[PDB]
Amino acid sequence: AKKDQLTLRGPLYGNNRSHSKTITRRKWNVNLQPCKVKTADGKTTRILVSTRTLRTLKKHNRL
Amino acid sequence: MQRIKKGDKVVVITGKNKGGSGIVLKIMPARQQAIVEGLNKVTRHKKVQQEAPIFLSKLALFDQKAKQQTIGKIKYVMDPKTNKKTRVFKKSNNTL
RNA sequence: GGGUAGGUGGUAAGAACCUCAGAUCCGGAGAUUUCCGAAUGGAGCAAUCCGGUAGUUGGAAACAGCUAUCAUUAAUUGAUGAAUAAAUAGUCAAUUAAAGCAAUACGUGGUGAAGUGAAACAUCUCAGUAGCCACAGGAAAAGAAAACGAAUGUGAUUCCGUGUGUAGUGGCGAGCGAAAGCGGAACAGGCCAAACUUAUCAUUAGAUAGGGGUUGUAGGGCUUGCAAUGUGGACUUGAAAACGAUAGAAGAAGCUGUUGGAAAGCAGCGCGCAAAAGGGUGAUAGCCCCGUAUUUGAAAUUGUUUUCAUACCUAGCGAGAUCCCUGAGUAGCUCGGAAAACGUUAUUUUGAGUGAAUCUGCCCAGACCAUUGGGUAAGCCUAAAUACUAAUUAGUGACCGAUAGCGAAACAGUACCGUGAGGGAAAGGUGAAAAGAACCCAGAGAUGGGAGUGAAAUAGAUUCUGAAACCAUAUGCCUACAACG
RNA sequence: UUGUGGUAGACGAGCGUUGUAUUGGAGUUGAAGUCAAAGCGUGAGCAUUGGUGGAUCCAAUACAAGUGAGAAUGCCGGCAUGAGUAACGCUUGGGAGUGAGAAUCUCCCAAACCGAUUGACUAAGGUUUCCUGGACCAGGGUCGUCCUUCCAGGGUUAGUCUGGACCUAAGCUGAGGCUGAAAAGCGUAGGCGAUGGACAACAGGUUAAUAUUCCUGUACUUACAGUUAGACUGAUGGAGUG
RNA sequence: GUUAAUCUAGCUGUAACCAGUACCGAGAACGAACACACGUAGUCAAGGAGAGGAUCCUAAGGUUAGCGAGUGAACUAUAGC
RNA sequence: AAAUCCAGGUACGGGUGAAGACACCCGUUAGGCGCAACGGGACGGAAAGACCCCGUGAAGCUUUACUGUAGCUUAAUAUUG
Ligand SMILES: [Mg+2]
Ligand SMILES: [Mg+2]
Ligand SMILES: [Mg+2]
Ligand SMILES: [Mg+2]
Ligand SMILES: [Mg+2]
Ligand SMILES: [Mg+2]
Ligand SMILES: [Mg+2]
Ligand SMILES: [Mg+2]
Ligand SMILES: [Mg+2]
Repeated sequence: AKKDQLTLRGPLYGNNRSHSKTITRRKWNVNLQPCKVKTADGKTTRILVSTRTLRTLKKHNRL
Repeated sequence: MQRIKKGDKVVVITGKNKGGSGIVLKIMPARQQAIVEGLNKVTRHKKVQQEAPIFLSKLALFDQKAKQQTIGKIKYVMDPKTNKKTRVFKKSNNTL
């Protein structure tokens, strides 16, 4: 699954409304990056996490 | 109960036979038939005088305790104090 | 428990028995419940094959009987344990949940066409329709205002009518089409986070379990007093009662005559009614029967409601003051898109980026600013009205009546076609009752002709009626030199 | 008095059907439906009598509709015509018997094709078609006493054969895991998967039908204990062979 | 493993499970809508002449090609000339 | 058995005719009914003409026809010092 693991925010499906307004179905994929994390039992883990939650992790100092 | 039980006397109210008093032998309650001995003897041609069933509507019980051995209806409502359900004639009081 | 006197399911007579010490039958509750199948010991060509483990029995032992257990995954608990010393991954064990099916229906959510319309066509419509997929549920979803929106105003949601085919929106074409307001069905609003306080965690807590507190004419906490013992339910356990659902019991009243095969008709004289709804009975029955109206009744299981007690939750008016709290990668802003009636626009959502404030606040009243006015997001929960009926029961029809009506009145999704998905038919009626036509003649026999039963055998098993096309026979008339819709 | 041909097409008045409602009424002394007849109407249509048939039905006024058939290379069923025409899809002669009936069946004797086959053994398939007795609705391109059809009864017998209980190939599945809006896809360990590898039985006889299976005669194998003697065995792993 | 397990050779005794096994294997049982001239893996494969499984005739064995009987015109096919 | 078939008691010449006649007009010829044959005709039968044209019809294919797009490549921004 190309959704992240902390939350489950998945792709968003929309239209590729070009000039002259021809419609074409298209997908938006979340930005996934392999940044680490540290749990409160040790067990440092590597999880595919999206960037929006990466910022939240960065400010709550969960690394 | 049942208005007609095996054994009791019974007569015919309608049909080719009138006042054909006789005894009942078998009753098929599912299909509403009776087999009265001495009545409706059809000459079977087997490749014999076996009887022919008579529908329970035609049959009617036979009073035998009244001087006029006439024909009448039946009550069940009489449950005698020292007895179970019994048959008693409406236009009389004669058990069975 | 009911309930009587027969019964051993239909094509079904006979044979052999059970039964009126109360069987069969009907209703409630139970037990048994081979094998496959989510299939789950391991396999597998579905309904078969091959086992392990622990007991017990037999056996000298392989081995065979007879029992129970043996899948995976997630959570929790315990044990064990790596590269590496500790630790985690992993492995083993124990306990508790589901995995599937279907009511072709209804609900939500994801994804999502085309035919067609535009008299072509791409924007658009068909359409967020069908289909695929996940997920439940007895209903779901939604929901208690950062609202409507123009006012001395309404005061959660949902659903019906109207507003109206309006304001608007649309290659301003085809087309699309609200939100207010109003009349109605139904009506309930509750609870956390955080301030503060308590106990404990090498208390580095920034964590665990308590108290407390729930918001807008702003509220709550912090300091201090008064009044309270009570309604209230979105709700736990018991007891009692009522009304039902699941078998059933009683349940009035008629004879005579004629046609007649049989009268229940027709006719004469009666009769009963909280019953003249219906079905059968040799032809059309109020009184022959079975019921119906009515009156009734449950050991056992189950439903709705009510009452009494029973927990948990829940209660009110004031005084002090720069005290503290009032949901952060959040609301916004930008780039691409969409829900909303709106083809992107206030409002609402978001894949990418950036990013605030804290009651003198924040958002809102179709770009926007000021004034005025309304409401307090960024946390959760919620019965009712609403949608649907494959199912159980009672019943209805100016609905069909065997080329109809469900594809299917019968052993129909059968036979049959196809490798397979899948496609997919036709046909019923003797008579009131077999009294299913013993016997005789012909014939090998089916069968036929007499007989016989019966009202009728032109009702005969080819079985209600029995047209037409069609094929044969026959009285009567015409036709073999004649060109003929 | 003036008119009355007529498709497309406008307008008017009407017949019939099925059922519901109320009102009258006929019916086993024979209802509807069905045929037949030398009737009545301006038309759609409507009576009368008789045979058959064996229980429902007719008229008056409104009402409601699955409401009116000669055509759709219409659908379903039946029936003709073409026609007793083409066809009948590789082969004979007779004796005796049976039987009501024989070219067609049973037996016999020839005759004619096959013979790297129309013969004999089996795999794949098919699923009782096999054997005995009986029958002649239907099927058999004729007939039939007969059929591979139908009916009643019957037959398939393994330590060694084909396959499991042993093995693996292509490949299939696939715990954890990887990837993917969803379903699913990929794939490791394990597990399956013969067309192949490894494993011990020969000859003859018998029944209507079975046969390395049953029987007779002679054999081998793989396990299990108990026993005598000898010897220290030596795998879930390494190697050789296969 | 020795205070004997396990194997080897022999003797006595015991056991050897599950499905298939008929018949057809095609000018009539299979796939061709059929009792249709077509198709379908492998095996055995006699004698004379012959290089031979070719070719002609026969054997072991097996079949009567499930409509006949005539006539011997046109005409058609097939052979012969 | 079959395809066919508006009912049929289904002549020929000249002419006419929706323009080439079994039926019409005017002449001509011909007893009723089969059987074997052969094919001139009945614009014979089988096929809603394949050619052609028409439809604001379909599909396949092409391209420097239009509009878009899977891919490939380039820059800003996040991942990120
Ligand atoms: Mg404004
Ligand atoms: Mg002919
Ligand atoms: Mg001929
Ligand atoms: Mg011929
Ligand atoms: Mg062949
Ligand atoms: Mg072969
Ligand atoms: Mg040879
Ligand atoms: Mg040869
Ligand atoms: Mg033609």
